[PDB]
Amino acid sequence: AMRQCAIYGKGGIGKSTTTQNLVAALAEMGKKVMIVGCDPKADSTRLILHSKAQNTIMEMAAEAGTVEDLELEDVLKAGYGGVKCVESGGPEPGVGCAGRGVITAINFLEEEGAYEDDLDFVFYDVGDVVCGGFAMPIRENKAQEIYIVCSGEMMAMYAANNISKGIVKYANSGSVRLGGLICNSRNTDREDELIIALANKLGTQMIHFVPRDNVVQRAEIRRMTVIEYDPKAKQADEYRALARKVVDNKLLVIPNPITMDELEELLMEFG
Amino acid sequence: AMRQCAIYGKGGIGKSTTTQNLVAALAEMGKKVMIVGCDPKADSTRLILHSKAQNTIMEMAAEAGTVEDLELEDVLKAGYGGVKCVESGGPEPGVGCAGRGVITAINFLEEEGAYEDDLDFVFYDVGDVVCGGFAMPIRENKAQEIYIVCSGEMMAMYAANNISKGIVKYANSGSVRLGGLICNSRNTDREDELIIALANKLGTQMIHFVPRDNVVQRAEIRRMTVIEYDPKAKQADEYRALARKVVDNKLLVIPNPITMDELEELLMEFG
Repeated sequence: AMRQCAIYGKGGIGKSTTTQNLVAALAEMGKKVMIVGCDPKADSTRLILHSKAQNTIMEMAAEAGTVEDLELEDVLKAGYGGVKCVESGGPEPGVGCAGRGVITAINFLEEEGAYEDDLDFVFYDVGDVVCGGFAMPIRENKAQEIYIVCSGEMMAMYAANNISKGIVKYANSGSVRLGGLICNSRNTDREDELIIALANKLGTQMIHFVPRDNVVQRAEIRRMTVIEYDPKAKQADEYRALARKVVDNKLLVIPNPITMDELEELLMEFG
Repeated sequence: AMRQCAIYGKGGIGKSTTTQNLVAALAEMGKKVMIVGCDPKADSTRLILHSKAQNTIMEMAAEAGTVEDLELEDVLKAGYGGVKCVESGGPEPGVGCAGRGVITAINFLEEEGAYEDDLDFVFYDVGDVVCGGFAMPIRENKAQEIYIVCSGEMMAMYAANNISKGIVKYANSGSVRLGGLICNSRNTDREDELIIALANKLGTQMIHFVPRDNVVQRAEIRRMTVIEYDPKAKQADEYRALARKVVDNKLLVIPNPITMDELEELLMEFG
């Protein structure tokens, strides 16, 4: 039945290209998906939708100044492989925060009925923490699986450890676990091992090493996924291996976060 | 006894210069104050402290990697007129959010005992919303008074209305009210009237019109308040009138926020 997954990690490492390309690889093997963009910089769906940008719930709300007065097809549009896309996030142009804009958006979706029967997966592309307004895409009637995108960079890994402290310190004993660490490459054979090393430190797995290949940037300036743009590329089979691993994955763990002294040790040992 | 006030409003309108200059005008008439910077861009105390920047609780924490292992005089320093200064805010350099960094900071302060007997005023320089982690400086054992700094600018006023919706929708019936609207000038005699017009719409008062005068920028590049730098300036008596009005103010109201249709009407009518 409908698994609910959520992709956390920091910005600037390509987390949203990985999310779309995995979602496209899932669409392609028969799965029915919805992407829900819980990102202030709302951009998690342009590669599935071939969009300049997708209009958000928190921008079609203040626009029409609502309480309970917007529709589903005004915000949930379909794209590659029949994947359904929602944006939320940003107050932009208005003021405030975007974390609350996630709650006044997936609530719209629940009450609007977008979580229908044959949906296999719902993906939440959220951010740097598992707290309050950005932990909402992970509570009781929500995400039971969390995958962290990181890389062999100090800040990226420190965000992967801090997102993990938020998964253990979640508002009492519901079920939201850690599925794995997806790694978005930057260098050769001792970066995958560093993320495997952090994975084993926190009690998870590096569920896939996404290589750095040029087909990816060539697909995203042309507004597509590598699965759509070049289905025959080697990288295209990276997102299929990631997808099959996500589908079939059973290790959902409660992570054991490390000290920034321990993480200093790991980064000293690598670079 | 110790009144707890909190200054909200948007960024870029000079809210933090007004806060320091009012706090200095209060120091000067005998009052004992503490400024507590609950701002991500932690800069609410450089004019009282004559500081390049003040080291934050959420920067002396990760630095010394703490749980319960930092001291008070490592973060609370005194400045003009004996005003006591604290910074908190930012994760900077680390990742995450700064809203939670306000809770893991005034909690430090309570447990550390900075709210001593002869403190007349505690001021919280916070931001754009009265929600969760930035509403914490306003709950039960905290701020009972809220002053919003704004101006005759679309976004500034829209933030003053939205901070007001957060004061009415606060987590049940404790006491945190709206003290008034401080206006930081930009133009002549129909801007003070516009903020008076919004004040009366929400059921408060424009408690003071802070004029635009050059002595202010000349005092802040020299890292002081106008009360310290030129006590004899006309603007120096603006912050004294504001200060006496804050001391003596009794209208603490539960605001009645307007629609963005009503605020469109007010801005059409002015500019």
